[PDB]
Amino acid sequence: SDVFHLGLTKNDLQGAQLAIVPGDPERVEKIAALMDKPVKLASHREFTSWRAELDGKAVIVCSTGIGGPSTSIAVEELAQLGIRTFLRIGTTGAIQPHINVGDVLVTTASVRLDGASLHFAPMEFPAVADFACTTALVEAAKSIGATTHVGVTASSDTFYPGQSMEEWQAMGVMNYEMESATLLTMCASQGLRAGMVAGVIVNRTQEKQTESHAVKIVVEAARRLL
Amino acid sequence: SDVFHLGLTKNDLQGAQLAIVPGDPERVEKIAALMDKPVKLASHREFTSWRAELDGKAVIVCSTGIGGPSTSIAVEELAQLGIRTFLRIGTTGAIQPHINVGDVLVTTASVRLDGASLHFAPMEFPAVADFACTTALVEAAKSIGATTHVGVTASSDTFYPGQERYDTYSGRVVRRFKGSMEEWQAMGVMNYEMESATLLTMCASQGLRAGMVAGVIVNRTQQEIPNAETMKQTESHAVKIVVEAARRLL
Amino acid sequence: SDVFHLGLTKNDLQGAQLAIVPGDPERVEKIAALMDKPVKLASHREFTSWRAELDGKAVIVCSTGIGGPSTSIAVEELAQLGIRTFLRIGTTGAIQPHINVGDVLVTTASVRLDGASLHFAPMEFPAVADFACTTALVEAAKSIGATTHVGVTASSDTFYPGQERYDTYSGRVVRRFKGSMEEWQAMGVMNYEMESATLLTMCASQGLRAGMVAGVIVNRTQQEIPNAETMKQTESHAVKIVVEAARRLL
Amino acid sequence: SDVFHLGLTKNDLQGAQLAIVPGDPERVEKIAALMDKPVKLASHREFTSWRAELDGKAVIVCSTGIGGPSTSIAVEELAQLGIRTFLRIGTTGAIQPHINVGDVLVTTASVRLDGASLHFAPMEFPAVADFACTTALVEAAKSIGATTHVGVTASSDTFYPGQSMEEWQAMGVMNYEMESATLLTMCASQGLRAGMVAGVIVNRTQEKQTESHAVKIVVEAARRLL
Amino acid sequence: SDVFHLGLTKNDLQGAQLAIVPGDPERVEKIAALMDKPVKLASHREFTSWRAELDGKAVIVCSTGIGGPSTSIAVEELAQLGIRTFLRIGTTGAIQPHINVGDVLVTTASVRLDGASLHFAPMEFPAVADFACTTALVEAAKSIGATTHVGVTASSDTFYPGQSMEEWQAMGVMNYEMESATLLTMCASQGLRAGMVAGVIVNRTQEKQTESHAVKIVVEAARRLL
Amino acid sequence: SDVFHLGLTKNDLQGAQLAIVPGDPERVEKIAALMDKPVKLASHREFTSWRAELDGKAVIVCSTGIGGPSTSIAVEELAQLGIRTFLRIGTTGAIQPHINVGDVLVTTASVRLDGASLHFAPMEFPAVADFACTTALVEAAKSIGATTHVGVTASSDTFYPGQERYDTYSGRVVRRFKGSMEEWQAMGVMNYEMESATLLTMCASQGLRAGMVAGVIVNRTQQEIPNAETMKQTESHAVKIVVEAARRLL
Repeated sequence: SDVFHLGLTKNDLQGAQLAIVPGDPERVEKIAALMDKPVKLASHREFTSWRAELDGKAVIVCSTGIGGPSTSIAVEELAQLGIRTFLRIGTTGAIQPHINVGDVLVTTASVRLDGASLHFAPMEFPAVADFACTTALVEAAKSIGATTHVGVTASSDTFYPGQSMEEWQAMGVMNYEMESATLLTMCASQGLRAGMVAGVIVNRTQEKQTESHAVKIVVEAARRLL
Repeated sequence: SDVFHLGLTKNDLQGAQLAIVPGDPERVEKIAALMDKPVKLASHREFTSWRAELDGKAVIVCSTGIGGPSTSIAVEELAQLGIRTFLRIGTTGAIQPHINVGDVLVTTASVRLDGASLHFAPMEFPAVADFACTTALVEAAKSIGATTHVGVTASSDTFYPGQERYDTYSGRVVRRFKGSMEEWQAMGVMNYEMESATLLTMCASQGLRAGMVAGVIVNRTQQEIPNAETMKQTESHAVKIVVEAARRLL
Repeated sequence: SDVFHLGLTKNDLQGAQLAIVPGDPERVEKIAALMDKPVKLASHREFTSWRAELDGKAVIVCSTGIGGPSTSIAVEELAQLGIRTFLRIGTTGAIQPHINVGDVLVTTASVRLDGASLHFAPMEFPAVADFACTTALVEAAKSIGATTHVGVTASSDTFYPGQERYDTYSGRVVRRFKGSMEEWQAMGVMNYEMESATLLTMCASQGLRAGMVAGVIVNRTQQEIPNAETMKQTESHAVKIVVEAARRLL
Repeated sequence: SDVFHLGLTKNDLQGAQLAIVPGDPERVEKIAALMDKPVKLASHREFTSWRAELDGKAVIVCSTGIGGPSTSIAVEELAQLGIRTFLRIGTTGAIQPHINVGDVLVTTASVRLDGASLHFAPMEFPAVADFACTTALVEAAKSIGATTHVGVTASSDTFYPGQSMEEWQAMGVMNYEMESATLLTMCASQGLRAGMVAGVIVNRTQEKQTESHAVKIVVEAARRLL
Repeated sequence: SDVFHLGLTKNDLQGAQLAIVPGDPERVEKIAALMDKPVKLASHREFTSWRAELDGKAVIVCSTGIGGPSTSIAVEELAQLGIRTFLRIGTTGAIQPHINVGDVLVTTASVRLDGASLHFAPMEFPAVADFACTTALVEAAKSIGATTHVGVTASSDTFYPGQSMEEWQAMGVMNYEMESATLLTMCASQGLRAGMVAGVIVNRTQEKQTESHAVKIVVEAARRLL
Repeated sequence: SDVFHLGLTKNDLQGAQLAIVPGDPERVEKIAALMDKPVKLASHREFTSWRAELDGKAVIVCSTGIGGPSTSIAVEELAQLGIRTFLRIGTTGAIQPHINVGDVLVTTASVRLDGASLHFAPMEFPAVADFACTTALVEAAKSIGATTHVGVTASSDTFYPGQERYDTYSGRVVRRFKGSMEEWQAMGVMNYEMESATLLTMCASQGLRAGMVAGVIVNRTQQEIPNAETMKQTESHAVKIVVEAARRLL
């Protein structure tokens, strides 16, 4: 293999320059299934990867595992293999009263409450998404009639956030997860494009289906970015 | 007046909800002139305000002065007066060799090398621009055929050591900033300026929309010096872009 | 199940109070096999759990996955299920030239270059191993004739820049970590890994016992590359040591 | 011009080595009017400068604008032009019960709650005034019969301090403003002399006139420092 | 003298490679008295040193004075003279309800609430004891039938801790003192072995004698480490 | 006694409200002797206290020992006993080439490279000397014809790495302090010592007056070594200055 963890060679990518990077292998398979010529490439620890095609161009789908640290390995190794654009899709709760289950969130930038982002840039540097990617996600969401919110996501290392959430709600933060701060910071500080979308599956308060549409949205955004 | 510094009442704004906010008072009238019915509202310190009209809606142009503390005052008072969308327009130097004089920069987020932003959100919070504003600015730039770069800006509380300038009285840069420019360059940072960390952080954390566009009038990494029109044509283009963006945000 | 991620109920553990926690699911069965009545309990994500029996007491083997966030989930859920003693077993590279492939490392405490540990204790708190666990591991290593090094490990939230690797896409390491490896080497740090700061800090601050042992399978400061058995014999020995240590902690 | 912002040349200074640096142009004019041969030199953005003379020696008066960032530009550029001693005068409130409106405060050092000071020295370094300048301000205040307090000032970036004031009161802090931390730190860490004086115009509680005497005090201190 | 503060030469040590480092000269004398051929070597400021012998090998006993700063001088200068292993003994209170007056505490690592430790390693580095030393202290305590607790100690610069203790109690911290963080960090980050033991003399709540046995324990641990 | 460490009662001080506080017990009697009716009060650890009389007022001389933690104990107990003015007297090395052996340093404020000061005020607070004390010390120095430097001192929790000394067992200085001496030199810092950050911060934040004077007895940036009287004449002069300053503060 060309890389330490993923079990992949450059040849495996067949010229791919974009990867979709969800957290788990189950989601990887569902995403790959939406595209042309899906082929499972490798599976080692947290990192299960598939190849597929959009408009005749190769695309990779690879799981990141849980948290910034695992994510940082997947993204670096995929970059080593030639990937220059990364789209993450997740499912999350929301912390704003006006956000409804089933809505789609596109992250412009993340609150850096993680540890791994600091390994790429000092805290002053913004965990900001690439403009082309963010645009493609919003456009894709619009094209399937999704109700979309665009804004800030809080990103931390703990499943049980905080070490405060009312503080983030008052500051307009949309939702919480664990990987976006690392992904966005490591890409924005290294000449790689990244975007982030999530389907809302819970909230206090707010009238697989949700995961399904978020998955379709990330694939259609990928198409626009080739 | 209704606010401590701007010397404006709410009625002066005539229901305006978008402001264009350049740094320099001198540039205010020029921007207001591109629009309908330019009218000078007030002038106190470096806070010069004009009102104008765009597609039948009232718009404000108001200078911020230099630095985050001055900017925070302007922004907070304007927000008190009902402004909900802020478009920063500037001229700037670049720190990337491939960015040319005459190019336009649209900022998605800023490195927070300032102090005032910290009064609005902890450092972990991103100094991020509003998506609609950024989109409007990018589309307005495209509309006039400008060569546009979209990305990160470094926002510093100083013009000199925080921008790692050594051509100074002391010739010294404190440890924090020694080698910092090369690091920001490697991280793809486009340019330095002094106000956006405050503007973007306070807006993003307070339910307000903000964006920023700037024309490149110099590039310290290029040997060639800026043409005689070191500013003008580029300043004019940036102003055209910001007004056209505002038109899409009304 | 009784826990969010592991898919285990308390009864599955059969009163087990010690867990061996490797990183890689692949390594779980191999460890369980050294003991009595290996039985696969569950498998979800990178959390593969087996139960086994040692001297008539139930023992758990459960993978943590990569990094502190994954590890914290495994440890907290295992603790919810009654585990009070955690033995981490791994294979690792070394950063000291005198530490050889095939050697065994037992960690007394870790440098906290991660984020998840901070959710359990402020940075001032030491990522320290339990004395009984460390003693058990050191004695088990001695028992099989292993060449053993006992000391500090650096626990990083990244595999690449936090371990000051330059053979990367960007070839860049952020200021914080530039020259960091040479500093850790001078301070007598044995090796890098990615999970122990979280494991040790959360256990030491929550009344739980933890220790960590690892077999050296590579040394980036030595020119000679690891023998064809770059892992195997050493991986096998480390597993033997961790099981023998567990026997003394039951 | 010899400098990026102020619109001045070395020749404009006519050998001046001391500058008085208030915040606003109105105050600049009032200060210049107290001295001999006042001449307005330039006005660009926040920076309005005059030249004048004390005891036959040139002195500059130049506004700084609001906050450490603007102040840092004025001070650096004036240093480039040959200024080696800087005196700031302001008007402020007080936070100690024994300080009366009309009293004069001379700052020995400032609490560094700003951002710009960090661009000159790490937080451990004291934002301390020069001894000669502090002495000259106290002596000048005494010479006009002013009631004077000498001590610590809290200096921050916000008009609305804090991001606590009871904490500063309990620690003996006299008053609050926005520029002294930057001024004092950038001078004390760069071989420049600086001093700071302010007239008290409000307080809970404590029996243009106040601005007037503070202005006269800074001018008479300047005379002693030539 | 070979060193700046201690008033000692290499020759004075007669090949000693281990030092016992209590806080005060009174304790130094008591420790030396337990060993063979005790000889007082020097006394300068906080640093009173004796030489003695265990199993025919020279050992040094030297007071550190109060706090990390004084301790850091004693340890460095003794290292310069050839000492490679350092054992501290103290007497302290305890903050855990199950710890009884008269019990012995062996410190595995310290909470770094001091200033001097940062002069040797950044905060992320653990203030951890050497395994051989910790083992020798536990074994020595066992050999005289002492009730022993092994774990974490909080170490700060103030006699009056905090600038919170319930926080440390909840985290399992055994006790508080002022020197261990510096000692352990400076040794663990510089290739020197160090251990720490203390006799419990007070606690809420928990059924010279205590100092006496802790002193005997450190001497018997020293013997095991030669 | 009324205090935990000094072994003094309030009556021992006889209403004294000024203390001279050298580091070394050895130097206490010598200072007390310059004044009227030197009387040894007590001696515990490195806390030797004498009482004396100056112009008919009781004055205390009491050693602090080495470092901020020891100093904080002495200062807080002395303040408990009614001392409101503290004058630190020391001998020191310089780090500026133009500062000569025999010169006198009066400290306006200190760089806080210690830990104990942080228990009294956050780092943002200045370790600043009282104006009356500093004035008294500067005038007393002038009175005896001393060559005097007035300015910033760096106050470190260590003698070795915090003063960037490499002539040590390890020969290593941690990143924080690598290149730090050259930085303090460029910033005009006069010298290093180990007690003033604590002394000045605790006094300035607690309504107490403090100042510090020191005689230069060595300069590590000069090739020439200090004369045989490497200390004496200079130590004597510094003591004369501190007593004369105290006379003006009574």
